[PDB]
Amino acid sequence: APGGIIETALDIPSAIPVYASDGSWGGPVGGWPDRRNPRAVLEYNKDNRY
Amino acid sequence: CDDFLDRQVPQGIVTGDQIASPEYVDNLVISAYAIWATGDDINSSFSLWNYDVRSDDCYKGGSGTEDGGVFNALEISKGINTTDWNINDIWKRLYQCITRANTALQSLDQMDEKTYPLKNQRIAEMRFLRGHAHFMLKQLFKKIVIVNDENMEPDAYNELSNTTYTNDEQWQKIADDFQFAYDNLPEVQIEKGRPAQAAAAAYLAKTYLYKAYRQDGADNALTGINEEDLKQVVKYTDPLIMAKGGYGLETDYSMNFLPQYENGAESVWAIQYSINDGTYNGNLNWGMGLTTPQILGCCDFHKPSQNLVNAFKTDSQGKPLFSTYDNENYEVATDNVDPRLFHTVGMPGFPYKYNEGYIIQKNDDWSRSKGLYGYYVSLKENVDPDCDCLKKGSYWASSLNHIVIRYADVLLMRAEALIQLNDGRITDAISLINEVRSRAAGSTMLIFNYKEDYGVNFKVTPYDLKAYAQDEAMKMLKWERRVEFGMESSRFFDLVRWGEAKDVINAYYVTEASRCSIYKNAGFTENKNEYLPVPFEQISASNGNYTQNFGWH
Ligand SMILES: [Mg+2]
Ligand SMILES: [Mg+2]
Repeated sequence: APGGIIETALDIPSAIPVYASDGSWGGPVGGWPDRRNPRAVLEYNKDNRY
Repeated sequence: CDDFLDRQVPQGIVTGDQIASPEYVDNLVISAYAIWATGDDINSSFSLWNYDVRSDDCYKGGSGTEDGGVFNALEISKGINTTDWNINDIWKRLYQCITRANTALQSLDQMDEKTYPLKNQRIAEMRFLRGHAHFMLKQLFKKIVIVNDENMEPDAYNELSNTTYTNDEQWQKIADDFQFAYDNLPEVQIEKGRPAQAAAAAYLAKTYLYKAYRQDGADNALTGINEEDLKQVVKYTDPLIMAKGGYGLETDYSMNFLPQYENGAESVWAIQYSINDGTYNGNLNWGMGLTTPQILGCCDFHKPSQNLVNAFKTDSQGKPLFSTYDNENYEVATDNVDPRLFHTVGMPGFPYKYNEGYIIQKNDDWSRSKGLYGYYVSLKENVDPDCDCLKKGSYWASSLNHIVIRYADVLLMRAEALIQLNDGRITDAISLINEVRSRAAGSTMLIFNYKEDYGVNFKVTPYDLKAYAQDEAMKMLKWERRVEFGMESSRFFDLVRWGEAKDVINAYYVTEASRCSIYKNAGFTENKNEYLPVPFEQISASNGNYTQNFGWH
């Protein structure tokens, strides 16, 4: 798991959805905090296999 | 079994007993330039733009007052703590710069002038960079440690003090390097990254100009204006020196802030950001990563203030409105305006950095703060979105150079030192001020069509070459500096040079709280806030050698 995923899941506001309304990945917008969807970070990580 | 432990050796490293060798000497040199491109941080750029929000030119921006907390505390002058992480950060970062210059200088001293005749010219460049860092430190802290013995061993550093020298003795040590660079730099640098003689002279003068506004007392207030200092500012701003370098004003004002015109004749000395160069993504100007507007996703910091937008208003003769500018906000259809505004602030309803395909508006696309901090966009460090010169790293950055000395500074500094000398040379300074003002009046490449498309009335006029009072010519000089250097982050440092810091910033705090409610409980403190606190971590690690600044105990 990438460094601090949980610690990123906990300071991401609950208003930000997991999925956007076309079915891609949710994220912030406008003034909401500069911080990425953890669930999407876990997806983009899922083949980094040693 | 002793051969066994000596057999492994370090991997991929020069050990600090081969660094002084001659084949690495120019390596130490280029290394010493790079940290100006590479040793800063979005929250601590070497433009010092973060610590220019304290002046009347700009806001912090961001999501709100919680986004970048320690910087909103500097904007309003309430809540700064000697322990804030950002003040400590910049103190350590600039002193990191001095490491590479002094390490270069250590190895340079042992070179044989017969085997290496560029020896003095590189000592010059290295001493020039040392003073660059020292100057910015002084602007930020005033009571600084002078680290200019490059033959100091490392443990000798625990005994250094920031009161070893008096304030005027400090500034002379900064001067003393710039003074060297002048005497040994060649007049033309075909490699534009290195300063020429003219640059060191420009910088020698600037330093004596800050040095002349004496603070010889225990506090930060003025204790006099030295004429021997001002007589040096005039000396090294001589156009004869400058002409030897090929330096001068550009045709159009916007040329100094566009990638297509790097290192023209006004870039007296600059930091050479670059792309497509082997580095991981840079060498971009990463330090301005917060200032890119919301339209790129993030982050909307370093916004111009209305007090700056209105300061570009002009009367019917094209002169500024010294006594009445800030009363009514600039109305595009009615009032006359200085062209310099449309290369400094990007306003709603106007093309963002000259790209008509991006019209700034008042919406979630342009203000991250829903208008808390306004809808203006600094333009002197952003670029065209369509630029091939703009990459996305952690934050968004360009390769647009950073001009430390523009040449308009050489002229306005010269004018100030003539006006304050009041030896009857004030009409030669009004001729300088006009050079800068006449240029801008005509600087309408890229915004010529703004008259018929958006309704903009350009009118800027030079002053009539007559007799003027000192106190009046110092008003005309401050205003030229005000419009000419908007958002370029010499602002607050000017008000502290002039000793007006308290009065101007408090007045601004009042006038502007009706327009940006973060300024509503602001209060500057005379004899405390003209400088930053010596950082607590740094005092505390000195074990008694560092004195704090006045008004912080
Ligand atoms: Mg301010
Ligand atoms: Mg460049």
